[PDB]
Amino acid sequence: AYLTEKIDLYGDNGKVLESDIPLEAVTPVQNPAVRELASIFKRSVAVNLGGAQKALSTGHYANEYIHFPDIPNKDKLGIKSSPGGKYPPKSVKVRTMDLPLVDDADDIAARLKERLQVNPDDGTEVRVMKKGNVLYVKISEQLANTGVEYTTALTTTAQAMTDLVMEKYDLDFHASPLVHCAFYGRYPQTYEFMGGNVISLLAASCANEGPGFAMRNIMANHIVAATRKRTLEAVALSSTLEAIGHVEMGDAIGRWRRWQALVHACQGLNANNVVYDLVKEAGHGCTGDVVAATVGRALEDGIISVKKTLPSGYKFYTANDPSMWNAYVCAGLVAAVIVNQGAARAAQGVSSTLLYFNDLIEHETGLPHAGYGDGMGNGVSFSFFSHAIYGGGSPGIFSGNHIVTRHSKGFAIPVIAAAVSLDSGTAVYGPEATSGLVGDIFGEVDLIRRPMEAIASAAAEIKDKF
Amino acid sequence: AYLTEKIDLYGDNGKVLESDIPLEAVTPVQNPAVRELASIFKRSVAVNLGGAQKALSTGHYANEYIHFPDIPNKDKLGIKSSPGGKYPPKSVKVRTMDLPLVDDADDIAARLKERLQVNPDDGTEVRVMKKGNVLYVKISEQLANTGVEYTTALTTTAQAMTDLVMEKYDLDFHASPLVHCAFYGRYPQTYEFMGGNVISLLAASCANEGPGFAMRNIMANHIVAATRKRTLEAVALSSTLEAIGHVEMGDAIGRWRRWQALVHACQGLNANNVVYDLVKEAGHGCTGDVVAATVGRALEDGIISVKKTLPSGYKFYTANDPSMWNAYVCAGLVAAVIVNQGAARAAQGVSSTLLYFNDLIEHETGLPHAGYGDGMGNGVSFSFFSHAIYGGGSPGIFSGNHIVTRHSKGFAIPVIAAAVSLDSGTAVYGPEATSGLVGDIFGEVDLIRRPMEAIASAAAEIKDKF
Amino acid sequence: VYQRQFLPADDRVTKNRKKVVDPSVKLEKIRTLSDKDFLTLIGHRHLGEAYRSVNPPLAEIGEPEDPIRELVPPTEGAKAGDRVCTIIMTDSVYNPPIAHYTRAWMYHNRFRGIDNGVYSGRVTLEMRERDLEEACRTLFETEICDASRDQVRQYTCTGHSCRLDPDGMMFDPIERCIMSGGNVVYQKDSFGNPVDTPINMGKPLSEEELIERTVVYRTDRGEPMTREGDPGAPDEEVREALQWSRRIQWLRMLGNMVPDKIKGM
Amino acid sequence: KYPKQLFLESKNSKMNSIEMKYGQDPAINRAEFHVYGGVRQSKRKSEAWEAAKRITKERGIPNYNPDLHLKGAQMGQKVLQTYRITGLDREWAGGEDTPAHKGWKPGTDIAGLEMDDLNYENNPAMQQCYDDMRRTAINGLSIAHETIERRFGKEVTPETINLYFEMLNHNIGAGAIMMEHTAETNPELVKDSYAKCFTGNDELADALDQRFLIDINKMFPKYQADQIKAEVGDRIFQVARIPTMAVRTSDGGLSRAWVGQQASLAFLCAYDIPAGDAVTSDFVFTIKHGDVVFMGTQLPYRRAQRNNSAGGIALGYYSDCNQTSRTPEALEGLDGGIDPVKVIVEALTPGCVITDQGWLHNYLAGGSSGWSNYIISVYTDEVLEDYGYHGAIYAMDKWKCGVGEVPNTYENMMTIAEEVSRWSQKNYDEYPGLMEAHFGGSQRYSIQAAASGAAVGAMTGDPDLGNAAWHYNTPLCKEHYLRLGFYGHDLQDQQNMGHTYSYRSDQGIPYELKGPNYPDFAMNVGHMGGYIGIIAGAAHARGAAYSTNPIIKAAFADPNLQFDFRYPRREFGIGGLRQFMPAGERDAVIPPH
Ligand SMILES: C[C@@H](OP(=O)(O)O)[C@H](NC(=O)CCCCCCS)C(=O)O
Ligand SMILES: C[C@@H](OP(=O)(O)O)[C@H](NC(=O)CCCCCCS)C(=O)O
Ligand SMILES: C[C@H](O)CO[C@@H](C)CO[C@@H](C)CO
Ligand SMILES: O=S(=O)(O)CCS
Ligand SMILES: [Cl-]
Ligand SMILES: [Cl-]
Ligand SMILES: [Cl-]
Ligand SMILES: [Cl-]
Ligand SMILES: [Cl-]
Ligand SMILES: [K+]
Ligand SMILES: [Mn+2]
Repeated sequence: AYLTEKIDLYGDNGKVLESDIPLEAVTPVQNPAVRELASIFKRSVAVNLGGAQKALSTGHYANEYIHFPDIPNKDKLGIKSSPGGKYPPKSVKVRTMDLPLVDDADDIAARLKERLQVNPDDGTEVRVMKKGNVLYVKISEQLANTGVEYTTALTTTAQAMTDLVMEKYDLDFHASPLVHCAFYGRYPQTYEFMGGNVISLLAASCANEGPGFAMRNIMANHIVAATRKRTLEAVALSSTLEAIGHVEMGDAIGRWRRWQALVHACQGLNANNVVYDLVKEAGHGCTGDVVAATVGRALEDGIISVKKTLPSGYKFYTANDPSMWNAYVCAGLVAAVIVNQGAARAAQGVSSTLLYFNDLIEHETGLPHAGYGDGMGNGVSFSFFSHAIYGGGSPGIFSGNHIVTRHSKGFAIPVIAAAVSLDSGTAVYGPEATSGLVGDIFGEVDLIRRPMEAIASAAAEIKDKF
Repeated sequence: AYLTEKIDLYGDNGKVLESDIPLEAVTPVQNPAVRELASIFKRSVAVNLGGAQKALSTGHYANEYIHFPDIPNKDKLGIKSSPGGKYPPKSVKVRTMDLPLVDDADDIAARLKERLQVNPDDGTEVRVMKKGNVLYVKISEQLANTGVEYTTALTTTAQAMTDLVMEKYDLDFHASPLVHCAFYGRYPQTYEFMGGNVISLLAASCANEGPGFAMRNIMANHIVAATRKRTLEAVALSSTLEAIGHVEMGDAIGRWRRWQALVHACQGLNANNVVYDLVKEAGHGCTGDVVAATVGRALEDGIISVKKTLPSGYKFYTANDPSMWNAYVCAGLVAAVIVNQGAARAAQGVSSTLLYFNDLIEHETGLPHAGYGDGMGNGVSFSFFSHAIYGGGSPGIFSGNHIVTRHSKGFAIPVIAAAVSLDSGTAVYGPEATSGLVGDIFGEVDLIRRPMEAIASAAAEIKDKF
Repeated sequence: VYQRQFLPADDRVTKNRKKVVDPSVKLEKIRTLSDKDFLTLIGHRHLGEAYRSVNPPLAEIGEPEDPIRELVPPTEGAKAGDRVCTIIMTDSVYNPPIAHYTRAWMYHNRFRGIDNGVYSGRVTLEMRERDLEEACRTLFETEICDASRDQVRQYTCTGHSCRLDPDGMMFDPIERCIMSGGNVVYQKDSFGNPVDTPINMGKPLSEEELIERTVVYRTDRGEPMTREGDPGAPDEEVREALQWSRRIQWLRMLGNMVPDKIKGM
Repeated sequence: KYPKQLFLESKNSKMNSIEMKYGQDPAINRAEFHVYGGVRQSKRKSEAWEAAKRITKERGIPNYNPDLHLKGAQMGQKVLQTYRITGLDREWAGGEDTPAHKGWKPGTDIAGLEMDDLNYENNPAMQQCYDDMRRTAINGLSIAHETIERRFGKEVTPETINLYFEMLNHNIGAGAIMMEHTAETNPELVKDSYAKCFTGNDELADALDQRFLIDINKMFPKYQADQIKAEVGDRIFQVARIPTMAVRTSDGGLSRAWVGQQASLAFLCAYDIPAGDAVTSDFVFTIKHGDVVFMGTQLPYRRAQRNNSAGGIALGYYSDCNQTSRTPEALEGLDGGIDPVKVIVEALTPGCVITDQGWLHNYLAGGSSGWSNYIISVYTDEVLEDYGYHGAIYAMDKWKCGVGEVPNTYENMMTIAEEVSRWSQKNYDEYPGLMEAHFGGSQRYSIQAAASGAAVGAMTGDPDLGNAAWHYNTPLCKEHYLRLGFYGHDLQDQQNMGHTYSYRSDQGIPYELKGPNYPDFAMNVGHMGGYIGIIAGAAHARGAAYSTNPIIKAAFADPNLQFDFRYPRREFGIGGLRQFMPAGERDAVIPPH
């Protein structure tokens, strides 16, 4: 049945965007902007013409410091290449070539669009960026929806680029493997187009932790780069990707659907201004001041009430609305990271806030924290694997598909996005290092960079359906 | 540019279905029936209520002869369970339960549909089959298109079944893992829902050989079972799945697009009645009679001509239309399997026909065989791995995603489907053994069972657009 | 109907190949085998024994309505539901009247309803049992079976590439053949099992007779596929088999680069 | 204008490798059969039968029993041939003691080996070759040093790097540094595990403790050192080898994880970083993901593997781990000129043995044979050697040029292939004893294809064109003999007549970056090692120091490796003599045995 309860959607300045929105209208199964976000991730790729050109020219194909060497000075090496030195050494050039791909980016873009297009009106887009070094590609829904997979933009663009370059420059047979390598990298020896020059926001389709995890296999650094560090937009993008992922995992179903929808609305979309209000109340303080603000707001809104007073005077609280209590804890969790990691302007403590905001909440109330164990559990695992020898890394390399951080049902990665947004440059593996091209290219897509208002406007368009 | 050349589409009885069809109109990127075939594979699953009920009742969960034992006769075992036998043994029942799922199938189907449906009239369907033992489920496009993956029908159905059973029978906490296991099997210890009771025609999304291979990871036995052994319909289903897969692989692009489209039309859709005509001409003979018929038909239609006569009198032929020549070899290849394996009514020689039809073609003409090496190459690999100790199996277990048979660009698996359709029961891993439920349940979908006429009708509807 | 040319046949060796593979050319019978001896050699069934079945008779299995299947009449073994049985032969590298790929080409041109594998050391033919028996009359009794160079052996098949024994016989680890009074005789069946009486195949051909009828090129006798002055020479100066080989390579390479590249070539 | 065949007369020791198998002229088409006593003619199989009787009595289950061979015919109704390692009489360098054996006397032959001596299952040199590949972890250290300098606030110097490496050499195998009451590994079990580094900056190299240095200037001739140092630049790369015993309990994917742990600890301990400081996670991430070179990439689900399985190793990485390219034999063996043929025929030896026996057999299939005779044929008796040099001689005379200098046209490839195919066939046809030695058609077919590709690659410098010549041998072989190889041999040969210069999605890829997961190559013996050799020789012939990855080439230039990557044919022969001591054995912690 429809999630008819009304919420207000507030922007990151704490002012209302849209009022009286049924919860149903922000869900991934309904909201056109949320669904377009998934569609753009599926259908968009970047072609690195500068990278392909450099690989062909120098022989530095693929990754890992690979180099296919061409030796132009063979007669200067001190070697004899003929028995007894009968004939002096002659150099050859057999692994490399100079093609003017960047100079020709505009014509290449036109040829690429024609190869990708199915019908003239189909919405295929190819845009020249970075002075010809990069093409942004969005394939049509017509092409993308031909079969069942999300990789069609990646695979068609790589083949179209390879074919059109072979044709445009009328290259000889020797060039076939090399031009293929320039776009595909080590494919098919690798499943990935490893070290290639066609890039998707999505990971390779071999890499899921389980069915439905593709929209979760997106690093927090990618999200922060694409939203250019605007904290609550990073939160909204991460939370919405998690929300889509949890639909695809099968967990936004039945007696869990409302719970899952409220995580997204309250933590990710600043529903009822809770996140903003909590940061405003507690921002001059510590994590614990956010704990106080969260419990106070839950009481003010009738979500919890005193259940029992023990002889010491300690009070157990009861959840009058368990799913909404959970969602308020999730909202308080992102507010707590904003206050704590925001005060330091340093992301690393996000893992500690994730654990101890939840631990303090339980000790304060006698009610279960976010995810009934997952919030503290991932506080533990994420803290460990961001401060130890065993694995992991800095906060921004985690994702909803990372083994360390996958468990929480949609409310953990957004706080990582918040913390990394607020970081002043304390990391080596920050968004600039791992996600620079992603942020520069895909961050130009307005829906990716600024999802909050798009989701709210789309919800308002459909609100009277429910 | 559009593939405007006109073909006629013939049925498997050798009579025209639709005339004057532009090649463009049968391609997966355009044809609505081809696209609906992919969509139905993506959105349909079966729920084995009888299997889930049995697992819960007996403790035979999942696969591999697993059995969680409940012991109802503990006092008859000859053991003491108390020191000194102070207290007599008492049996417990802790791993099993009896739920009347099959008897309650109609109500279960209603509860499942309500959980899966997103909006009224969205196309969600649940059908009770096998007197309650199986549900056929088709999720809405609305639900299926929410994110980027093809697994949403599988994941949502498993969770919805688990939730609704827990609710309907008001089961206690102990039941949660067990009911989950009844539907999901060993998930998430396995990526697959291994040994569970929610079944998709598609493989688990961890299992591709490369990006775009999902529509290729479908065994010939599944195709034959779903088409109920009607040879050319099995060929058409296999060829169309391969055609979709090759779009998703990125290989139906640019200077390869026409070649790839003609493989599908000529081998898979009996274009211009070539397949039927070749079988009719040569059916009373041998593989070599199909070789003669194929070369004769290519000459009759102007596809090839004599290029040079050597001093012995041997004639090299030239391809006036190389992609059409390739497609005629592919049509001859399926006709050759039909004649050779059809005469024996035994599938095993399909691998030999794949190799030697192509080898005979080259020796007969001086022109390259299907796929410039792949037809013979897969004749070699498939023959080896269906008659040796090393791996493989009988013909019906291969697919476009199997390492042995993947290489050919779309023209190999359909001949396996033909051979297995014609087999009189000479296998122990035939369609009945590997694909019985698939054939019984998904074979009821008319588009899956009988794609030829649907594809032709859909092509005629759009023919004037090119 | 188009008239096949089969393969380039510019010399004795390749004309011998064409004769083997062309189903309009009768292969001459050169020996007689009793029905008892013939079936004993095959080793799947003995004279008078009923055929075993793998499935019920075809008319009883409920074949679906299927217009394409209608166009292809089943063999007698298929109608009966016979099991599919294998026979294996090996041809020496030393001037045999048939060799391994010519077997595949011949089988696919002369016999209906086959499975067949080519290996360096043996060739399998797998057919419904009664159909296999009919095919084996050609394999065992005609000019494509020289008793010393083309032998029947179901396993432990090494010998094609071994040196000939002192009598000019190809090696058999299991010794199913022996030379006896100038005749080749199977003292064991194809499976290496005992036979009640040896199966006389008659006399082998001499080396010059084998060379006249052989399908293989051999450098030592002066007939290599590629002569000393052939590498890189123009097509008109090399054997037609090499002209053909070059063409196939060029057209596979260019066509798999871009199909249109081979138009008119 | 062709010299006497090397398989009838080795160049220096004058051994007749084929005649030695039989005591009869190999030109004679006559042999007696059933006169050898079955397996009694074999020392190893006779010894095995006696051992098997003891094993049956001890364990109560029968095992090896030659009398089970079908229909009363023991194996050995023909000669069970012995083998001579190709080319050992033409070596003059590499006489140093190694971790596995005392110095070989260069030029000494290894003849009379039985087939079972060259079975991967029985040959620890072959197993150790693979183990040395897969236990290797390679990383740039620049990011770890950057994290220390900026996030932690401590300067990195040659002195701190030396302490780091001393600590990493303590903990990579055996010890602990930071913690009380911590278990440790017996040093005897892990004496093959250590860590080194290399750099293109000679001043830095000289400032480091030389015990921890792979010295590019010492290991390589000047032109090759120059090329490698130009690529490495002013950077430091670590090369760590985890214990052989450890990978034998698990997989090569352990290596980057293990070094991630131990390198992280060595950073904490050399730089005095608090336990639990956030910087720690940058170290492990750098080692596992951020700046890492693997021998192998991951494999998809049907053949699922983490990094550093044989199936993930690109052909060109197999080419570049081989170290024959820096030997005197490869630098001056053609009358003072470079010898790319020596590079090809050595690099293809681990190429073939590891991909076919180590991987296709010991991961994908298996059993007691190791498919050993199939592959022994490519590195014994000078057969492939003669055919490969034949093509080089032919081409140098025809085109009047040196190695690497024939124009890389399709026509020139086809001409050389036609001649090498012709020569291969002439010898198999004219020497019945050779035809019987290489009794499997696959051996003979792969050998003519490999020799053709070797000649084209060595003579043009073009690795894709050299490998194109391999596939062109298919019709040249088939139309002559009317047989090829085993049932499934020519999958890749048939299709790569078309795929070599295709650019379709999973068809096009340069040979350097192909490997056992290229779908055409994923199943079958007798091919991949040949391509590996051809890639290595093509690069050598055109004047390069490596084919694919200079980091890999430098990382295997290390005398502390258990296997001698410079002279693999020799090493496999030494294992055949039971004279190769592998790493990874558990003698220190097991009873007297
Ligand atoms: C976290 C993850 O490592 P990465 O972050 O991906 O490098 C994972 N390792 C582990 O889980 C290490 C587990 C053992 C060490 C901790 C013992 S308490 C793995 O290899 O995939
Ligand atoms: C075919 C396939 O096996 P399956 O058919 O999946 O059982 C595959 N094995 C192989 O490729 C075996 C290769 C080695 C044996 C043949 C050597 S020529 C594999 O393990 O995935
Ligand atoms: C198949 C045909 O004989 C091939 O011809 C080549 C020998 C020459 O053709 C090339 C040079 C130009 O297409
Ligand atoms: O006989 S087969 O070619 O299948 C296997 C050879 S090892
Ligand atoms: Cl990728
Ligand atoms: Cl609720
Ligand atoms: Cl599954
Ligand atoms: Cl075309
Ligand atoms: Cl009878
Ligand atoms: K040193
Ligand atoms: Mn010991």
